[PDB]
Amino acid sequence: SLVLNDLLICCRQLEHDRATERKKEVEKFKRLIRDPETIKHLDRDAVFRFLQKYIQKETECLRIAKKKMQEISSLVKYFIKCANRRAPRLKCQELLNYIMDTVKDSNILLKDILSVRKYWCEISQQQWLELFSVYFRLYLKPSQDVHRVLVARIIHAVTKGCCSQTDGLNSKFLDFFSKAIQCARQEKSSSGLNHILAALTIFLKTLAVNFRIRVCELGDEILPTLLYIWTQHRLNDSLKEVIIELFQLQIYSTKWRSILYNLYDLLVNEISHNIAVKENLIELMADICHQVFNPWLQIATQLISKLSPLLMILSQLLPQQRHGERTPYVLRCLTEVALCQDKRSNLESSQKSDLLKLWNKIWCITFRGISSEQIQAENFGLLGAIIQGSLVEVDREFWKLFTGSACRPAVCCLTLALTTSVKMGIEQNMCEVNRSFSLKESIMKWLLFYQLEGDLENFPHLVLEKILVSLTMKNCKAAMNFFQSVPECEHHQKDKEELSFSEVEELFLQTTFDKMDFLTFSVHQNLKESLDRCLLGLSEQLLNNYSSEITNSETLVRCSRLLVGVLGCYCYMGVIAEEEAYKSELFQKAKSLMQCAGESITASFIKKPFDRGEVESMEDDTNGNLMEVEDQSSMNLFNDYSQSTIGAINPLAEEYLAADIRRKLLMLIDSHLHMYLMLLKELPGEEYPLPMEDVLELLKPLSNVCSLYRRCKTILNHVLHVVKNLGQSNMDSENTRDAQGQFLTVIGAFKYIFSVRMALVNCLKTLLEADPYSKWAILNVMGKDFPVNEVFTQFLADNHHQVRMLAAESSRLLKALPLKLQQTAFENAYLKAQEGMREMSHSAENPETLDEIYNRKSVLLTLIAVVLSCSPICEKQALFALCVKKVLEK
Repeated sequence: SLVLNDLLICCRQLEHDRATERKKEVEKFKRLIRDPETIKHLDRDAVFRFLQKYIQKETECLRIAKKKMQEISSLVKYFIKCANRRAPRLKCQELLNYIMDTVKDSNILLKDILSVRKYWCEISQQQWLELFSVYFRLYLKPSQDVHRVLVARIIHAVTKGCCSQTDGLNSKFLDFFSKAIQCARQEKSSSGLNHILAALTIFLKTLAVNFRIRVCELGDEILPTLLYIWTQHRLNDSLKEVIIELFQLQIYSTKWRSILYNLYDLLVNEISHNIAVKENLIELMADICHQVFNPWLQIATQLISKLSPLLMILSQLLPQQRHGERTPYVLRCLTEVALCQDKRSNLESSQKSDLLKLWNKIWCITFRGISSEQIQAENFGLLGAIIQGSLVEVDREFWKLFTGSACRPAVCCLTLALTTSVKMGIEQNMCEVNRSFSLKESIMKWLLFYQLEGDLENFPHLVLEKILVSLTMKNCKAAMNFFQSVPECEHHQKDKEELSFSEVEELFLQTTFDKMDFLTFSVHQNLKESLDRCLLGLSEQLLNNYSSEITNSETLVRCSRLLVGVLGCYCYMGVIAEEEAYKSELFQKAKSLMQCAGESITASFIKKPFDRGEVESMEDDTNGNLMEVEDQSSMNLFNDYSQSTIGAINPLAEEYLAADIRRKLLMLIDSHLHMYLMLLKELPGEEYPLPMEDVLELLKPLSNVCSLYRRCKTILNHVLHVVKNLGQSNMDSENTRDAQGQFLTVIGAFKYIFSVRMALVNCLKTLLEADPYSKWAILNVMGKDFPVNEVFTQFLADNHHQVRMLAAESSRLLKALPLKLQQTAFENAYLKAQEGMREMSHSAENPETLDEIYNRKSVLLTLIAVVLSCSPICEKQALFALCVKKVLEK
């Protein structure tokens, strides 16, 4: 039974150490390429034979090659050929042989790509060691310009931050290496990943431990412009960390930050003095506005005052800057913008050069500054000039809407009614109907002209504009019959399955009658208007179900456009639920079910780091139309919950398989209720086979919330929920994210999993200290939202235990402060919502723990906004007397 294969392999390996490595090694390589019952026995008794191809082979190559660099290349090729089987994971070999053949154990620096690609199943299963990830930084710290090794180190850091939730030396060695590599080195685009690594490792890191060498690195990065990726990453890390730090300091190394901001603004002005260039200029203007926002506005206006593709970019960046920086002044600084852009539209260029000026003006006027008449008259004159210029070609898609939103001038009624030549027409209609229903409906023929002109777009986003177009009649029904007969006639004329105007365009006008008659049964009399749309939509469904051919994007688009349901009670959704469910009950349900059954029957750094992580979102583009049809069918079933039994067969088909079933599992997790135990049981088999290192726990939270909202009958559901929560409660290591769903699913309060019987007390108490700060305290209100007589004392004891656990704990003091004072303040604010506050004891304990020195008066005043002035301080007088508190209580 092939019992001599292992002996032959061992003999060939022993004969190829140093004596006869010319032929025995070739024989071993040929035997490994043949692999007769090798991959099947490696997972059960070929483990030693598979380990000898990485350990014994390396020990033989190091002795044979103890100049002549061909031996290392041959060994690397043999290792790649042995590892290309992809059947096993080789978790034990990936820690020894990879660490021995990597840069850090005279070197060739050739196995870096192999070690980076071999982390498909090794880094996604078990990364507890993470020794190579830390050694890669020290290996790349030298003058060895290896962009591949740098990318591998970045990928290893990302894996350690995602699946391991750890770092090294508090991100100090990486910063010290980047500071020396930014001075004089090569591969700047590969070395610029230090900013991304620090941003990913920002957990439990204050602003003082991140902005220390930030300006020192930015000063050296601003001088070089060879690699734009490193500069972009540095700017992103800056705008993510230093901007937030400056905002917090202004709301509560300032000179270095100001100098860096001034240098960035100077470089931005120099660069300003293409689409990518326009985006860079917009980002630079946003950064300059953020820097000016803690005579800065006047300086910025003078710089802007001192080319249509550049004027348009500047105008777009000005509104973006005014949005990013609140509290805009309406003074001469902003007035100089309108004064300059009043006569901007001089040439025939319709590239929106003059546009966005009225947008920024109306935004500032409605937001803040002053109700000055001069600025209003200037904006009105600019809007009139733009309407006379008639930039309907390109810029009026946003400029006209922004000018109409400035007041709701009215001379554009003819242009809005004749807008058949839809980001412009729908916006103009919404701006004209923004005042009232029949405000701009003075012309009785304007509504008919608009209804006749709207037949040119059928615009998938204009489905909501049907109610705004039908509201202009104001209980008149003048051109309602004409508008209803024009769409039916157009659908009867243009009726094709493989040509344009597919089911999406046919159903885009089906919900228009429900938003006119059913919204303002009511519209159940005109059943022919819905039957025609159903017959037009059922033509491309039954034909595509039996086709199963390539280029099926039309069916996918139709299913994505028809998946707009209600799933609740509202006005626009309440009127559209009839067309979503009653219009198509069983005409296409059976065809969709058959198509789904048939489909079920028959950059790249994320893919290499985790196969499960890749299959989660970016597996492949195959079966995209199938996934879209499945999602549309699930949404239709959820909205309906005739032909309600179609959804029952979909569950047994989706839970039949299973690495390619992740899409079906995620589609089914988003969805009678008592018999839904199959969906919960299928999640356990997937969680048992997964290494819990991917981001599937975030998608599992939706299914957990659905099961908690749904739940003898619920015993199996509770058991499945406990089994799913155990995978993160029993381990409680290297996840750093699964504590968000468990704390949120504690709604409805009544061995290892016995304490989780609808309590979630121990998990919420343990997820406070040994977790990210200011993360678990947001859900503290769910524990005492609706209390009872005994539940009040229970929540008080829980808060006391939490305070006692938080009081038990360089940057350690700054890290414990947001975990001991901010958490206590959040708990007190949550307990002081309705009753059972008991904030006097917390305020007394904060003074003994030096927690009141963090400006607690501001937090108390912010939390007492719903009460009178000093209401808590006046009410705590009866409780402060109960406090070794002769002078400490004062």
